[PDB]
Amino acid sequence: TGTNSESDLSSIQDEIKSRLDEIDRVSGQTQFNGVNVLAKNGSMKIQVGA
Amino acid sequence: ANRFTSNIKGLTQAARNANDGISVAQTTEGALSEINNNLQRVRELTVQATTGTNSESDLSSIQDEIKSRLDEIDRVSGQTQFNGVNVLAKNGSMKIQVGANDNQTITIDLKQIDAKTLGLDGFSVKNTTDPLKALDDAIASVDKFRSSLGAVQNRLDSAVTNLNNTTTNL
Amino acid sequence: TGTNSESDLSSIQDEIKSRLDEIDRVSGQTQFNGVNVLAKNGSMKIQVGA
Amino acid sequence: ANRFTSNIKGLTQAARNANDGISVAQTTEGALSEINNNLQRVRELTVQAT
Amino acid sequence: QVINTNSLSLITQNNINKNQSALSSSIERLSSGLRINSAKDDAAGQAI
Amino acid sequence: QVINTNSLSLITQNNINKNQSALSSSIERLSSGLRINSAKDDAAGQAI
Amino acid sequence: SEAQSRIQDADYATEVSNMSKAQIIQQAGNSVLAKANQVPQQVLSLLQG
Amino acid sequence: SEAQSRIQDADYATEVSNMSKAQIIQQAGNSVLAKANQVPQQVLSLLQG
Amino acid sequence: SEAQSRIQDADYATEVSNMSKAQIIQQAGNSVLAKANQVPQQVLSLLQG
Repeated sequence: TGTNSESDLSSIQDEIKSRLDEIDRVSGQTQFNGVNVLAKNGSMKIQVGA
Repeated sequence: ANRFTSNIKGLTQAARNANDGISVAQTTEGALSEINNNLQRVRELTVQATTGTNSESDLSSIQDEIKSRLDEIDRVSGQTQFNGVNVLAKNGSMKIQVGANDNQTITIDLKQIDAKTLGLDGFSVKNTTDPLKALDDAIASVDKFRSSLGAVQNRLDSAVTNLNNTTTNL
Repeated sequence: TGTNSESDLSSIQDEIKSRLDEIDRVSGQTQFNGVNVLAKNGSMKIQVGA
Repeated sequence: ANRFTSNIKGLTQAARNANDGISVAQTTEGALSEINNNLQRVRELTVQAT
Repeated sequence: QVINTNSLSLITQNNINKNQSALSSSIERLSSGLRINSAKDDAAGQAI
Repeated sequence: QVINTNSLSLITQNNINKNQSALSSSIERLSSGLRINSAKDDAAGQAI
Repeated sequence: SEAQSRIQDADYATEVSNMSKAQIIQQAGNSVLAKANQVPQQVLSLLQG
Repeated sequence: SEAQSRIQDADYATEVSNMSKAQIIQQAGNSVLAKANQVPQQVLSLLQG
Repeated sequence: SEAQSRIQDADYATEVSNMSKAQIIQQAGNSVLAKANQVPQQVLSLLQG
């Protein structure tokens, strides 16, 4: 928006960068049974037969 | 539903944004109204001054009053700022985000209104040819800007109403 | 009306043009579920049967 | 909003200040009016004396 | 029976918001005494 | 519905303040009997 | 001056009528809003039994 | 001043509606929590015979 | 005397408006306080069952 001054844009960018860093954190940190699921392209194979 | 929620939040934020443009236009219009009053008084002064009855000292006093009001016009032009933006100090434009996507802007126009941009630079009635014509020209040139501001205000209000209805429906 | 001067007509036309632009903008930008309903002649088919 | 509140308070205080200048001008004008009356009477006296 | 959305309340608020403008304009006109208080009103009548 | 700001009341007060000056000037002129009661009125007429 | 009055001045009767109508509309809308917010209470009865 | 009002101030209609909705949600959640805690009782019936 | 009045005397319109607004704010705050004290009752329902 054109009404916002430079300091307002600075504050908005600060908050946005904080949330983007939070997104990256949550992506990197989540770990199930020693597996970082949202950190690398991969695949799991579930044995559902005898 | 995810896309719908995104649209709801965007449209609400857009309506909030449009309110800001409405406020900007209102403030600028108030300043313009004061400038118009000063110009009207100056025109009355010139009508009184362009008479053979007046002596030289009377013309000097009239010129003193006219110059004081012209300096008041220039000061009101220069000093009036909104959110750290001197609206009446430079030709420019504002782009009001009134939509959820990108490039959804309603353009507000701001014209530098002062003595230099009105032809009243050095306006004197003592020792200016055709003073009344120039004064009327300045009055009409500020009236045009006022009309443009009013049109922008009406457009923004209609936009706010439409966004409210669309947000409710979505 | 004959009483209006040229400047009055100019101001009225300014407002009229602004409102017409608003109409065009509302038409173009009104989008539902990634579909611009009021931007192109078309038809939707609603499945109301088994 | 913080900046807006600052501007509001500043403008109110500025109007309060301007009232004082109006008062000063009024007082000086009254004194000058009395001086003018005295000067007029002095002129009449000189006309009578010459 | 939805309790995550109260659409009727939204409609009522929209109607109230629509009504607000008429009340504001009427009170402004009564206070000032002039029908044209801003360029948004007419502005052709205002220029005249 | 805002109860922290009463914009309409501010407009009404502004209009009343605008009106006050005309009443004051009219009463002053009626009491004194002279149209030019101060330099702010004309002061060219006052000098004359 | 009379023409300017016929252009810019307002008719007090019409303004008074419009203001009264607006006040009535506002109070009616407020009451209807109260009723609308009171409507969803039946779900509590549903859960309670 | 009116711009600052249009920026920082709140609209009481929306706030009242949201408050009522939140209260209803809280009560409903409490009832569902009570039901959820009553769910595991069937194991006692299983053990009883 | 006029100069002193312009400094020390009050403007009754502004004072009356501020008084009315303050009274409205006080009554609103009283209502919100009553509702806030009413809020914690849900724990009683939690404990009851």
